[PDB]
Amino acid sequence: YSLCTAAFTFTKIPAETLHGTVTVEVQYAGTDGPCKVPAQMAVDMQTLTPVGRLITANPVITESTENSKMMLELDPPFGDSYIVIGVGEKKITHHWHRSG
Amino acid sequence: VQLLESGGGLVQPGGSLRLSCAASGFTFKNYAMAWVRQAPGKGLEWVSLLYNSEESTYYADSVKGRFTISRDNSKNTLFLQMNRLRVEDTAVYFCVRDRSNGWSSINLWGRGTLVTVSSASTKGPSVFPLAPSGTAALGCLVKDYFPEPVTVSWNSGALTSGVHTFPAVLQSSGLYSLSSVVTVPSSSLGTQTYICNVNHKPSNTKVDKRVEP
Amino acid sequence: DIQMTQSPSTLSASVGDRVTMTCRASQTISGWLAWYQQKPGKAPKLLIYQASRLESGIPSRFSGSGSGTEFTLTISSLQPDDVATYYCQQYSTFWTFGLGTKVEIKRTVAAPSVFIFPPSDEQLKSGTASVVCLLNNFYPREAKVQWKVDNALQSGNSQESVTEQDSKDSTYSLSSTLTLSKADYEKHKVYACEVTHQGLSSPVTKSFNRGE
Repeated sequence: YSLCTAAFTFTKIPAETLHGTVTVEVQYAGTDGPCKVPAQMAVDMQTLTPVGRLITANPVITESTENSKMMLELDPPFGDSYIVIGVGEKKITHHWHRSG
Repeated sequence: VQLLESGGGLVQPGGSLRLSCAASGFTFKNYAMAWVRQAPGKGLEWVSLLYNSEESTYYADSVKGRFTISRDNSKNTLFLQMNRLRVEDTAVYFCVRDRSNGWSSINLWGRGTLVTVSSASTKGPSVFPLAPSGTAALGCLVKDYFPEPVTVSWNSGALTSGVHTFPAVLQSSGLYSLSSVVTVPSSSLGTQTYICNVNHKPSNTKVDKRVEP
Repeated sequence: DIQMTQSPSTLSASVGDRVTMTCRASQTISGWLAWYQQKPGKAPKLLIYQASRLESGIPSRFSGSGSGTEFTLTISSLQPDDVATYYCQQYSTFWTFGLGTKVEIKRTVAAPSVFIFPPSDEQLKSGTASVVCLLNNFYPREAKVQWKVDNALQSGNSQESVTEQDSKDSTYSLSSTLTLSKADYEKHKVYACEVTHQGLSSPVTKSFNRGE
């Protein structure tokens, strides 16, 4: 069902894994739970057309209360992209680089 | 950069109206769009919002199932399909662009299109002049009409400085009624003609009246 | 949902004065708050976003500040162009709008300027006659308008409408229409309204004869 309208917060710096997949821990600051977490990679912050691919299968925030946790993993493209969590003006982004 | 609403007017209770908004000045496809209504004399109430997908569309509980929004990115146009309307849906409806991708500050607003969910019939107004006497003032009286609104202008827009158009009062009859007056140089009456351009779009009533002494 | 309360509901102040309004949210909305100005009949104009970021083109006298649960909008030096209602919006979770803070402006006293209008014959040819008394450009808003039909005070037919505070001179203007039938209208002779306003030493009366 519906996406998460509130703001996220990285609770730890994203980290590269096995062959270049990045994992992300966030904390959600909204009371519209339950809701699907807006997670994706992107290269154009205007279009937010998904680059890469979200590896986490259907990430939904569980609780209906403020401050819940969540862990996501994505498959970023080669070179430079942006991790993009949340929607709107409260979007959070972190630059990513993947070599080979 | 502009939003233009259209499609509003008078609907019977239980009826259906389809509102639309025309975007210009920005990649319409990139931004979230929403409809925010305002009951007469009441506050702002967001009714619906959409960005991309089924998951990124939202409906206020007060219109859930009853209203529906739609996005035509090829035409840069937003739709609001409202059915099973109730009398309390009577409000002005603002088409609104979000700052970004949804649920942000609202930094682009339309002009408002007023939807009047009423069940009585429509009533054309009657226009009677207000003849004058350091300078004098004259006007037009728009009496007995339903529902709102009634745009009024003077000399087809060429007379704006010093015009006062009053709010509509609800007469005992159940029909609204307003006046519109303008102060002018009394020494310029014999030469300058003054005509008021009354417009009551719900009843397709475009009327003019000269206001000679 | 996140309820939103604004205060004060209304307020009057004078050109130059420092106006300050407040709004509180039923739970932490971090800094995700915005302020809107809405003159009647027009749409809202966003002024402030993220509690304290001034929108582009908004005058510097408007400021914002606040965090978590309480926020304040502050007009540093009121200006006649600021007569409007002011709404706040949270956008931490969904949207909620305040009910507003209506700002009226205090100026020098200004006596009204009374005009009277007899009913037109187009209207008399339908069984109803309307007499309108016009009070044009005056401050403050209050002004009892009495009607007199041959020195006989009226009640129960005079409806009064009044413009929003003017955007240029911050005054008001008031209409007083008189509901009456074409039968009772011709029954009498001279009509007049008595306008008693604070900026008048004595009540002013404008009359007209059914003829001249």
